[PDB]
Amino acid sequence: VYVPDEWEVAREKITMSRELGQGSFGMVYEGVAKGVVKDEPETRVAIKTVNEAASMRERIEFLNEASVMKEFNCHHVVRLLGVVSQGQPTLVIMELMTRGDLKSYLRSLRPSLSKMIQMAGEIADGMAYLNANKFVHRDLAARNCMVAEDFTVKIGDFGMTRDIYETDYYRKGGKGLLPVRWMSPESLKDGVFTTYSDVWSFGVVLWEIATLAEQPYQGLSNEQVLRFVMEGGLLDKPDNCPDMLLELMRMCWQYNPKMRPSFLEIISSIKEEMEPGFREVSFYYSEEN
Amino acid sequence: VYVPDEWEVAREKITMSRELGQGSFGMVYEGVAKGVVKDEPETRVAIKTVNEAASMRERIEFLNEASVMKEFNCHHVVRLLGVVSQGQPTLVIMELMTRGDLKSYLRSLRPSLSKMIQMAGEIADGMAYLNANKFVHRDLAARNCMVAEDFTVKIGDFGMTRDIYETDYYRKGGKGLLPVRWMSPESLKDGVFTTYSDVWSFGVVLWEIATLAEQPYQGLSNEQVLRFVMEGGLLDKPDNCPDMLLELMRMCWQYNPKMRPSFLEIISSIKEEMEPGFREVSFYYSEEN
Ligand SMILES: CN1CCN([C@H]2C[C@@H](c3nc(-c4ccc5ccc(-c6ccccc6)nc5c4)c4c(N)nccn43)C2)CC1
Ligand SMILES: CN1CCN([C@H]2C[C@@H](c3nc(-c4ccc5ccc(-c6ccccc6)nc5c4)c4c(N)nccn43)C2)CC1
Ligand SMILES: [Ca+2]
Ligand SMILES: [Ca+2]
Repeated sequence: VYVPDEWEVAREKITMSRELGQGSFGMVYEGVAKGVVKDEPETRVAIKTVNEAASMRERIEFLNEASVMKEFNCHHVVRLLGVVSQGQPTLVIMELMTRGDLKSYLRSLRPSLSKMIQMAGEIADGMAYLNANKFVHRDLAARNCMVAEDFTVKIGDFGMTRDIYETDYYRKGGKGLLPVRWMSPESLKDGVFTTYSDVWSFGVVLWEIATLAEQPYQGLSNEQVLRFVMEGGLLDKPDNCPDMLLELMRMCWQYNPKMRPSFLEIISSIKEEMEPGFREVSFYYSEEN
Repeated sequence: VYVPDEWEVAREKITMSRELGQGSFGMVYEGVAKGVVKDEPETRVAIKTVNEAASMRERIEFLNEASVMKEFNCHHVVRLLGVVSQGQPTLVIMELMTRGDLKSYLRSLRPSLSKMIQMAGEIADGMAYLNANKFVHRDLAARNCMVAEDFTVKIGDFGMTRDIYETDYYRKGGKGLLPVRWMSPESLKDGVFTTYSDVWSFGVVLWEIATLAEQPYQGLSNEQVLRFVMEGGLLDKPDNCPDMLLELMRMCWQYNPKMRPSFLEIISSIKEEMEPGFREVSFYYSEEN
């Protein structure tokens, strides 16, 4: 059961155009929304839809998982703008990230130390924010980080591990997809995700940044990755990777979860390298922190 | 490992236009293929693609599962026309079914006894053919039957249970999606599919035809369907369903697999109701049979 509230948007206020790609729960479209942002008649938006064909259960979980974003207000986490819970299709309205996902962006360059570090700190800041709001992402990867008009990186789609719904197919136990090349040794073992395993994934994202989105554990099957990582195996250090990002990856990949830095500590160690602008928009320097 | 052969088509001979929907292994497109059919410079075709992002393993299994169709030659099974195994994307070229899948077609009418029976016999004939060629479909459903220009129904996509590959996600054990509302009590129990469980699914297809593609076990969750069917539970008889199709469903849904008719026996019992044309195109009346 979902209860409509102030986040509800009338469908006539929405138009959709081009497909942006299939995320968790369904297709994302570019569109236009009326009356979603302060002091503008209309805003270009991203609209995620749940198919008409989808079960009522998926449709409800879609809305409930998205509704966690009603509490979020961070420059480095993609904002929820509204919801359409009445009629078909069920829609989630979000801040439009016009340069798409970070993985695809990285592939397209196939950056400098200053730009690599700014991305790092932006991602860590969005994550520090979420973790402080008691939220574990569980699917931090470059594919789930997003790039804004001005190249600011923000935290995106967390739904992939929470969407266990396929319309006419059912997996024996009822479990879901797991992002094994981004997961910590302890999460591979028991399937629980924590603040500390998010930090593990952050190191993988830095590695993805440093290799321009190479496939983690490039030469190994999924079964081989499970074994390798659970036995303390680690990703190769990228070519010409600045020492600072190498140092960060290594701290993020401590086998023992309690020995990894927090996100606030990661930012703390690289704050001298950030744009002056970061002090005004980040959660790190905010009153909240 | 896939070994290229006579089914190989040069990529320049292929153009693709509109999306037809995501099947197993990937997106299907309408397109045009040069030199794929006898006595025509070009043929409108369906082209299924495997994404550039997909693993080499998925890409190889795509081709190997599709390659079973190289042995098939039946009017009531969608034909393979060619393969493009060199370069990206990996393509499977097929006979274009211009009215799309049977489920969507059924929804669009929301037929007569004569038309219902012709569909029945066409589907049973394609299935009789596959079963005689030692092939178990494992995913017979109206969504996986296809409608031709002249409204002839043919057997389509068998890949959904064979495609266990997600690019950056991995399901714990390694297993796949199962079509539980179309599966027999014995297949729900041990996950093995047979000739007899295909016949079970055929009854479900007849029910789908008779209800204009209602959802099987409409009011029950997936876990409730498992229990219900394994305890001998059966689908409600459709409103105004002619007795003949009711009789066929019931024979198809005998709890004991060995007590269901074969597909040849199903056709045998309804052959007086088929178009005279059926005798010329069917496997049933063919020399092969
Ligand atoms: C392999 N990947 C497949 C999907 N690809 C597409 C999805 C598309 C996309 N997604 C979003 C977007 C951004 C932030 C989100 C944050 C949360 C959720 C979410 C929704 C429902 C339930 C749970 C989580 N969805 C979100 C969706 C956005 C966005 N905000 N702006 C533009 C494009 N977007 C990028 C990328 C590559
Ligand atoms: C819920 N569903 C989602 C997918 N939807 C779309 C897929 C699209 C489609 N698919 C085909 C087509 C038809 C016959 C096939 C037969 C075999 C395989 C196959 C391919 C690779 C590996 C294993 C099997 N793919 C096949 C694909 C065809 C076709 N031959 N002509 C036109 C459209 N087609 C209809 C329908 C509804
Ligand atoms: Ca889903
Ligand atoms: Ca797949």
